[PDB]
Amino acid sequence: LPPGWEKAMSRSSGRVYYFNHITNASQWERPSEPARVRCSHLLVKHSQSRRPSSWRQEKITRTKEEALELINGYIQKIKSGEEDFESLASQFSDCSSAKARGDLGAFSRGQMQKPFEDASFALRTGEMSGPVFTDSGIHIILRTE
Ligand SMILES: *CC(=O)N1Cc2[nH]c3ccccc3c2C[C@H]1C(=O)N1CCCC[C@H]1C(=O)N[C@@H](Cc1c[nH]c2ccc(F)cc12)C(N)=O
Repeated sequence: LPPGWEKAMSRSSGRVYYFNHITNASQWERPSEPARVRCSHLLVKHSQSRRPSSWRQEKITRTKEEALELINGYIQKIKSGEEDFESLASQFSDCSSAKARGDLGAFSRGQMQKPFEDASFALRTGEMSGPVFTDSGIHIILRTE
C-alpha cells in the first residue's frame, strides 16, 4: 500500500475500505514522492486558532468541534458533487487564499507547516485530504499538481 494507507472495515456495512492516517482521506477503492506539489486548501478557523480572525469574521468564536463539523460537511458536499472545492473555498475559507479559490501555488518540502506539508506530499494528483489540523485551524487540501 502507498505511503500512509491502511485497510479497515466499515462500521455500518462491514465492507472493506482504505484510510490514510497522514491525509485523513478515506475511500472504498484500493489506492494506487515528487519534488514539488501544488495545492489548494479550505481553512476553517476556531476559537483556539493562533489568530482567530479572518476576512469572514473579525472575531472567530466557533469551537474546534464546530469547525470540524463544518469541515466534515464541506467534504460531504464536495464528494457528492453538490458543491465543488474551489467554490466552497472562495466562499468559506478563513484565509486570504480564498480570493484565489484556495490555490497556494507550488511548494517543496521545507516551506509549509509539517502537518500540511506531510498531507500535501502524500496526496495523489487530484486527490483531496480529510481534515488536516494546524495551529491556524482545520484544512481540506486538494492536490492539483
Ligand atoms: C490562510 C493560510 O493558511 N495562509 C495564507 C495564505 N494566503 C496565500 C495566498 C497565496 C499563496 C499562499 C498563501 C498563504 C499561506 C497560508 C498559511 O499561512 N499556511 C499554508 C497552509 C498551511 C499552514 C500555513 C503555513 O504553513 N505557512 C507557512 C508560511 C507561508 C506564508 N505564506 C506562504 C506562501 C507559500 C509558502 F510556501 C509558505 C508560506 C509556514 N508557517 O511555514
